[PDB]
Amino acid sequence: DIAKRLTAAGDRKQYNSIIKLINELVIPENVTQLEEDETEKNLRFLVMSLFQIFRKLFSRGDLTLPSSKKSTLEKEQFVNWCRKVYEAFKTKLLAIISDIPFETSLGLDSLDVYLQLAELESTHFASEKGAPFFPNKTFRKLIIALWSSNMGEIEDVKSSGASENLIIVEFTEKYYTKFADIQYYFQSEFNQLLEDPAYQDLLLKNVGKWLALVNHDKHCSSVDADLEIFVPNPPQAIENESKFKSNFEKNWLSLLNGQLSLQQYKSILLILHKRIIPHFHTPTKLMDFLTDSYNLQSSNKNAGVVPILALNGLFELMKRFNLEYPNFYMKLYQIINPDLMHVKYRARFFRLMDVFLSSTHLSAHLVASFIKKLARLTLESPPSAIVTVIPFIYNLIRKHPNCMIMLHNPAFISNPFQTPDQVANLKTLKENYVDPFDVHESDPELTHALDSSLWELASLMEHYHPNVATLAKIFAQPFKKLSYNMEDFLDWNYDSLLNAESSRKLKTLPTLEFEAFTNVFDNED
Amino acid sequence: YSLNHDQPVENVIAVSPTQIVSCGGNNFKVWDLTSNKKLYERGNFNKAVTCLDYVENFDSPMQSALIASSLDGHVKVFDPLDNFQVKFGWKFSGPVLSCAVS
Amino acid sequence: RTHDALLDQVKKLDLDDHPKIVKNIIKAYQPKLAEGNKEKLGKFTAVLLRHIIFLSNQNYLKNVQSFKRTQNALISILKSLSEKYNRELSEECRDYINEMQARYKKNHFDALSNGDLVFFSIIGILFSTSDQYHLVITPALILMSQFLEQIKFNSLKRIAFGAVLVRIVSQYQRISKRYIPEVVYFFQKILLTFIVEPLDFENIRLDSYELGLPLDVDFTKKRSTIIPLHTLSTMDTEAHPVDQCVSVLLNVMESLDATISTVWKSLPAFNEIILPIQQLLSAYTSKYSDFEKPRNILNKVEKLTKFTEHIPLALQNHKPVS
Amino acid sequence: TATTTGTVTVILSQALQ
Amino acid sequence: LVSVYDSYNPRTILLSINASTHPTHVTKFHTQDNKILATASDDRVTRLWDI
Repeated sequence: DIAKRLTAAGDRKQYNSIIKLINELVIPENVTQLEEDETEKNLRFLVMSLFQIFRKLFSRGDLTLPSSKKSTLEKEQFVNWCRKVYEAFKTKLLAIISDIPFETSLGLDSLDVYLQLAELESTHFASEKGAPFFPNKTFRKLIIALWSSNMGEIEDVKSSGASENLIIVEFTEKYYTKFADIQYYFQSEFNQLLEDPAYQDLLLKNVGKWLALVNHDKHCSSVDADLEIFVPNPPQAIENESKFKSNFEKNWLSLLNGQLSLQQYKSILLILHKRIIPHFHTPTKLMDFLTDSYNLQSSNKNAGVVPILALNGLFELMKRFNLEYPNFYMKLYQIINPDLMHVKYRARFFRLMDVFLSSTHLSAHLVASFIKKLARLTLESPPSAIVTVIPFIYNLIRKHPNCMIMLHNPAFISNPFQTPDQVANLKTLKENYVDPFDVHESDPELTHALDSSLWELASLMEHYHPNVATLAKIFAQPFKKLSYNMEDFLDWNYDSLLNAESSRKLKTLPTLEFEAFTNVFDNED
Repeated sequence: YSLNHDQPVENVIAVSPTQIVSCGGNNFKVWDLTSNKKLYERGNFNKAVTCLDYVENFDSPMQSALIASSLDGHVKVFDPLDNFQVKFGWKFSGPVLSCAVS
Repeated sequence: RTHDALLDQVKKLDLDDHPKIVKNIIKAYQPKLAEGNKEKLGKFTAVLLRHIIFLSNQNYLKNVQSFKRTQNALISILKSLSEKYNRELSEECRDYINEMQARYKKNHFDALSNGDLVFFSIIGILFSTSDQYHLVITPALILMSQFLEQIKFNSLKRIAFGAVLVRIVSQYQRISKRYIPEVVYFFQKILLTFIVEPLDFENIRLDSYELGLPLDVDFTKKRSTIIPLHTLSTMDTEAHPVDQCVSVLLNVMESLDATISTVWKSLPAFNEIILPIQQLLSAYTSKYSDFEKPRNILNKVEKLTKFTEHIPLALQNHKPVS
Repeated sequence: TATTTGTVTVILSQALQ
Repeated sequence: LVSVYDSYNPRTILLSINASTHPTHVTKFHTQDNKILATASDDRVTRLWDI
């Protein structure tokens, strides 16, 4: 146990050993077997972690002095025995990373650091009389263990996110991000690993580990904040920026081929434009993917949020290369629906419809349809959507002033200087008035929303929230304001709403009721 | 009278004393004006045709030329004598909003 | 006297009748000899509020009528003492809002203990929310709206919780008559939840679109009501027949009728609020031909839409500046 | 859902239109 | 505001027709006649002006 471990450690680091070296080297197989037997059988020993750390230090000293560097004459068993013990320690570390029932925090979370420090020191300590950093075999074995290491259900976290494997999360914390070369060599070994058939039939499966590996805005190809190096001599790894981007492109598309689940579908759609689309040589390859995500018409009831998420990447792709989605404003008119105000992603869509409806080549009937439908949607809505709908209607009416007949029709005004025949005609036409707005029309220009009027905002002027009602008072106020800073009005939530309500500007004193609800308190007492 | 180009028109020019060409949407249509009636329509673009103009009698193999500019980068030249067939085009570095010739 | 557990340690002896007497004894101890009694005063006001909060939903299948009389007497003595003291109680109500929001922040629905219903009810007792802004009843109103359309209505426990939340919000707007847009969506949700069993009206996206009440309703006229017995509803919505479902349905249909007659007549888009509710109530009356209340509601909203005017707007007619 | 590849056929189609 | 200058002299604004309060989006003279100018605007009405 700990006694034999510390004695064998002192013997291995003492001066030299041959038979005791053989015993303390074959003892690591026994330590691996004991940990593999106690896996989900003891789960609290820490002698296993001490044995891994001690065998790491012993093999580190053995790779310092007696490594399998080269040979001159008749040392044809010492190098084979030392490399055999080092390869068995590495294979035990890879089995230790692959075989773990759950987040046991020792057998994988220390074997990862063991294989990482082993390859980090084994950059040198070979025949390489140059500037190599060749871990490639050990690294390919590391990542195939890291993707075979399936835990219980923390992969594909069915609420949101990517994967909650503890050692993979620690890897993307401090063993993937903080440098340049090991992520590049990871992408290269990944895009060699996805080409032999058995490994690719296993590697298109657990994609969530890779989503957790990538969605972090801290890549070596991303020029926002760049890194340093820990490896002694990096072998033209940072040079081929084309090779990193091309590898990133092809493994992205090749594992986007495989077993799309809806949660990680929405995850890659949300990160599609701000995270990965600059790291593509040709981003037109994703155009088919997000155009079918945009016109996704599925029977699944939560498959109505994915057009709203495909819009950002698809519009950035159109803008960078002017490709066309036909019937664009018809599809954008049918995308607004009562789901879109109750959805989680409102500000992400409305800060894009800011750009879509500011176009100088569209019609007053089109903007009329887009605000009359939005008002009939906003009459049954949270204030989170009220306070982003009504300044949007303000800015659209301010940019298309012909749409102020929906707020103010001058044919329905009774001034005191009128003919009796005029007030007669006024009474007959306001009795023979019916509004022509039809919600089931698919065409914005063919919707009669200019010929209709806009009652929903006037009804909205009496709202339970004072800030919301005083914001809706501006449609009876004049229009001296030019615009409203929609990105300042956008993401007001229930939580931040009552946060600012508890942390408001002044503080009046509360009052009491003189109503005396003595017996009947509600109508329910 | 009224000529029902179905898309919202962006430009209307007059070629003959009789026929006029309206662009709007992905196509352009030509209309005989003595008979109130459409007779050609070319929809050879991806996005909306923003503008048109027309040339006559200039030193050219083409005796007449209608060129059309279309919000996707393209400006194309159509020959009114063989049924408004496209003969040449230029691609530009962004959406082309207006065009003209000498 | 009491510091949110000292009243528990003191009067945790008897069952129900002595509790009000011990509260009145502490009130007689403080305010009679009150030569410096303000902090103990406002403290035991806060302790009485928190005390009915941790009393209102513990175990109500012991003496129900003794509970009812002691909580009614407790609310009477609370309001009658706190008429003179608003400025110490309202801080504690504000902190209770701020802490039940953090309860809802973690737990999806099941941190909403059923004393929050009577919490909303008693602050609706000790203040009339006629006014536009108020320090404690507007955070209650955005909380009640947040629970009307931020929790997922698939359990009839949640549906009854929402029914009494609409009860509280209609008793809020009985005098102020404002337009809560979220109770429209709550009515839209649950009134089609009870007949979805989906191929007729598309976009409500219900949470429990398989439940609902069948085509063999008994047509009994002595069916029940609100049932201010949330402790009993928690058992009922697990050992539930269709009978509590039809009781909750008639409760929400009568509160719908009440809110139509009281609030939505005074809104210019009334003819735009009562197209889809009219659609699903027409679906009721041509699915069953049994409940006369859908035909009653159809007839009265048809009379309201036919005999209002509903002309366009003239909001921007401004008087000329000189 | 998709299960075929990420192709380039919208690009090709509005190249040939 | 339709403003007509003379060409090759930007300093002499010849006349400023005050058309509709809406933006005026197309202004062109007659191609046969010389002294009439057609201006359409975002007022859904074009106007022929004698200059």
